[PDB]
Amino acid sequence: KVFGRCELAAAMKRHGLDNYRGYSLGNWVCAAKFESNFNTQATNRNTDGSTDYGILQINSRWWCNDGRTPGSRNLCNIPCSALLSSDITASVNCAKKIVSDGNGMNAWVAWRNRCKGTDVQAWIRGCRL
Ligand code: NA
Ligand SMILES: [Os+3]
Repeated sequence: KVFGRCELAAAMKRHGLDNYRGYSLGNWVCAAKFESNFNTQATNRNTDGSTDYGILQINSRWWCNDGRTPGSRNLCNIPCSALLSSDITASVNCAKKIVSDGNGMNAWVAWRNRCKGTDVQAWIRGCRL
């Protein structure tokens, strides 16, 4: 599923990401834009042999099991395929554990490089939320 920008803002808000660990909704929408282009099916291989999965590009090194990432953890206790559903529930629940782990949203390289320090609330402007 390729979400609309405001469609994703509404789904992320419904799941309680707005101001989760102090991160306003625009931070999460900006992260999803630059991680996955709002595409729940997005998959991208990392240099270390792990892969990033779904709308928020959650990594198999720590968070999910994809059956091909040796010596990795599965701290969200899920198959990585669960992160590719049109339903973002599993991605959001796992993202709440990630952002609570001490790194905040620095866990997402695209957020650090393309959202952090910017007018992130632009990503929710025009939306009925
Ligand atoms: Na893993
Ligand atoms: Os708000």
